[PDB]
Amino acid sequence: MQVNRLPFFTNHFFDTYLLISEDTPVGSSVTQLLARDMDNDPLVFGVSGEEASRFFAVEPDTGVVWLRQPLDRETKSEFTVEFSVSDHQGVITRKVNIQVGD
Ligand SMILES: [Ca+2]
Repeated sequence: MQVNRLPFFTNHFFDTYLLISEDTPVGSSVTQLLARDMDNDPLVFGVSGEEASRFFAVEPDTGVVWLRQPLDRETKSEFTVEFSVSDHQGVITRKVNIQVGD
């Protein structure tokens, strides 16, 4: 039988929230996704969801996440975004609460 463990995220924000200032410029990195694969398998990171993907771009290899559009606490003060990590055998997708700060 095949021998594989799926990756898991290690960012603490997955258990709290990710704070991003509403004055964060478009193009800014807002975090870097971190994960461990116990087999040391190469990992790819992603974002899923139509809205999430319009607002946030993920570097598949490094896990850096950039803001694609302006934030505005007035229009939307919070997002629930799903981030993913895969070893090509399986994928973990986790929700994170993104708080837009004033
Ligand atoms: Ca693995």
